[PDB]
Amino acid sequence: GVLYVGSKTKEGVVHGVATVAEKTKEQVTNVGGAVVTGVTAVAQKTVEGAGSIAAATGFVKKD
Amino acid sequence: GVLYVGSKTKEGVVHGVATVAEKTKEQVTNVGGAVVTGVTAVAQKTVEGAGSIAAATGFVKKD
Amino acid sequence: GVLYVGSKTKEGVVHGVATVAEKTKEQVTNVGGAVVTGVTAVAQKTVEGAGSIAAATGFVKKD
Amino acid sequence: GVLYVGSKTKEGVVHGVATVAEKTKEQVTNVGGAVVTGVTAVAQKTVEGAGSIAAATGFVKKD
Amino acid sequence: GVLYVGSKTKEGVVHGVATVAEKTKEQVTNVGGAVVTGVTAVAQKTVEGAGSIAAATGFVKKD
Amino acid sequence: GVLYVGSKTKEGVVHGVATVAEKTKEQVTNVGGAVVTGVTAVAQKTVEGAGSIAAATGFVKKD
Repeated sequence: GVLYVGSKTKEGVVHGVATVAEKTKEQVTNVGGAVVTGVTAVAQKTVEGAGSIAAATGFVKKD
Repeated sequence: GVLYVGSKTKEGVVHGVATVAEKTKEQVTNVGGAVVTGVTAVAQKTVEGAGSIAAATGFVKKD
Repeated sequence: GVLYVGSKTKEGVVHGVATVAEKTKEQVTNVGGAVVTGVTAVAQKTVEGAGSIAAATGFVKKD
Repeated sequence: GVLYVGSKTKEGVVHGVATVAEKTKEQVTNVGGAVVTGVTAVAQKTVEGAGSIAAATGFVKKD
Repeated sequence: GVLYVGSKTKEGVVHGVATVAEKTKEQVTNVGGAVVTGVTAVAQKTVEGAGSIAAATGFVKKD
Repeated sequence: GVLYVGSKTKEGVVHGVATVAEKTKEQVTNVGGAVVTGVTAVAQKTVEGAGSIAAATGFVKKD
């Protein structure tokens, strides 16, 4: 196929993943996997075949 | 196929994933997998074949 | 096929996923999978074949 | 006295004196004197005392 | 006295004196005197005393 | 007195005196005197006393 992306912008401002926590006890923050951010953000064919992208968090605290 | 994206913008502002928590006990934040953010954001064929993208959170606390 | 997206905007402002929690005990926040955000946001063929995108949260707390 | 002018505008467009003539024989154009133009235009005490502002045109053609 | 001018604008466009003539024989164009143009245009006390501002055009053509 | 001019602009465009003539025989263009142009244009006390500002054009053509 053919993928054409043409962006003609002026004064662009982009925020991606933003997390804020305050006055807690246990803080776990897992970010990633295929995070793509930007004024022109293009993601194509992130997973092909039997691959995997697992941004997982196994919180247990098995008291 | 043919995918054409043409964006002609001025003064664009984009926020993606924003999380806010306050005065808790246990905080778990899992973000990702295929997060795409931007003034021109294009995602094509994120998963092909038997692949997988599992942004999972296995909170247990099995007391 | 042919997918044509033409956007001619001025002063665009986009918020994606925004979560707010306050004065709780256990906070779990799972975001992602195929989150796409932006002034021009295009997602095509997110899953093809036997693939899967499972943004799941297995809260248990089996006391 | 006290003269307070507060203007809070967005995307203002101002045209002042515009003259158009076509297919004539004799063209005389006199503009001025106290012409004031702009998004915020303030004129105060243009003439004080025995002064004068005479934007005059003495066309004669005394054949 | 006190003259306060406060202008808070965005994307201002100002044209002042614009003259257009076409297919004539004699063209006379006199502009000036106290022409003031701009996004924020302020004129104060243009003439004080016995002064004068005469943007005059003495077309004669006394054949 | 006190003259305060405060201008807070973004993307300002200002044209002053613009003259256009085409297909004539005699062209006379006199511009000036107190022409003031700009995004923030301030003119104060242009004439004081017995002074004068005469942007005049004495076209005669006394055949």
